Amino acid sequence: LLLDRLNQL
Amino acid sequence: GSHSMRYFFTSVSRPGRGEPRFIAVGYVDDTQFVRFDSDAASQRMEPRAPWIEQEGPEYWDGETRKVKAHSQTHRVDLGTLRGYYNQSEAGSHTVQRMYGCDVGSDWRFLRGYHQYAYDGKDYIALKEDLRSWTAADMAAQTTKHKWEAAHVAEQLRAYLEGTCVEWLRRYLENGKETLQRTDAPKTHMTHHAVSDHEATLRCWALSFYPAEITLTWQRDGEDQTQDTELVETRPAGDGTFQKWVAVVVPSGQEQRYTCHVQHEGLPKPLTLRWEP
Amino acid sequence: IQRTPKIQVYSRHPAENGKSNFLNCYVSGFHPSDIEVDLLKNGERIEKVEHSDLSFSKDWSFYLLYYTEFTPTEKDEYACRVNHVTLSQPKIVKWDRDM
Ligand SMILES: [Ca+2]
Ligand SMILES: [Ca+2]
Repeated sequence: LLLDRLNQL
Repeated sequence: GSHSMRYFFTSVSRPGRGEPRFIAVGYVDDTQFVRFDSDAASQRMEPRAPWIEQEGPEYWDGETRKVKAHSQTHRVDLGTLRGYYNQSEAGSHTVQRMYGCDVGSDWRFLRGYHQYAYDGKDYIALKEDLRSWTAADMAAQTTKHKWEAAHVAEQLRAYLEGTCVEWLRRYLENGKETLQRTDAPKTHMTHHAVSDHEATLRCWALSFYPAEITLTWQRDGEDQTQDTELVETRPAGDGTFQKWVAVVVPSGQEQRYTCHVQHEGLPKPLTLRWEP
Repeated sequence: IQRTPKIQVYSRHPAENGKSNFLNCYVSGFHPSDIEVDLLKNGERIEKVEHSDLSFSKDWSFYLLYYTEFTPTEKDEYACRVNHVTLSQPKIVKWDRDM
């Protein structure tokens, strides 16, 4: 299962 | 034995026209089980192993939403990085991300990872403590201060020690027939004359799984690296792997040389010699 | 960084003339990911060739498997032809059943 929301760089 | 779940993402910018090319793949150990390709027709996360096909619509819709959101994060990041490195709008650049978790023989959490690269070089990585960050340069140091302020490592640690390991255990159970089966290497030795008085002995390991393996030559019971060649482990294309190791020997002296094969599927390492 | 591809060309099963098999070209250790790979039969491009989904190693270098069905024979020559930004000309690696 993938991670959900990612934080942009 | 030990197991892992890993996701790999690549985004390549297309300055000429359009959005970046984005490819996502998911693995359990050395088995690919999902994929997404922005160039493919479905625009969905797709199955690549039979044991993931039983997952219901909520799973497929959810993984499609999340993987498309990952693609948009990478698209934004490519723009940010072009700015951080004062690069032209004219060249193509790449971002790569890998994350996942390892469990031991008892299926309990061992370690977690979340690594990012720009143009094939380390950018930022979560440390093994799942609290700290390794920033390779000053652009990544800017990202590090931003991610400390945004509780990012906390969110990643919660996923890596929680969701990641829980879903890896689910997949290992659902795919037990293959995922928990070890395929020991099928081994044999070949002989190839290189003159009328010397020959190459080649030790083969075929159709094995997982990919990790060690092949070593000995002469009269001591390790031999002179006059040897070892190819990179390679996929057979049916889910198993192959490797070989070779040594050049004086003809007539083949019995001095032994090939030693170590693999998780072998209770004891194998020893091979040339059949005269 | 620009890293040149490593190439192995080999069959899925031990080769026997006249018996169907699968021809593989495994390209690895390269960066960036854009690459052109063809499998050749007597110097000509084989049309029905598939490839794996792009992935990469710990050092960020990419790898791909290109493959097709083939039947080894005494007379036919098989090879893999690779082009990449790191190469001045396409690199051709001839298939040898012993490797
Ligand atoms: Ca000599
Ligand atoms: Ca070129």
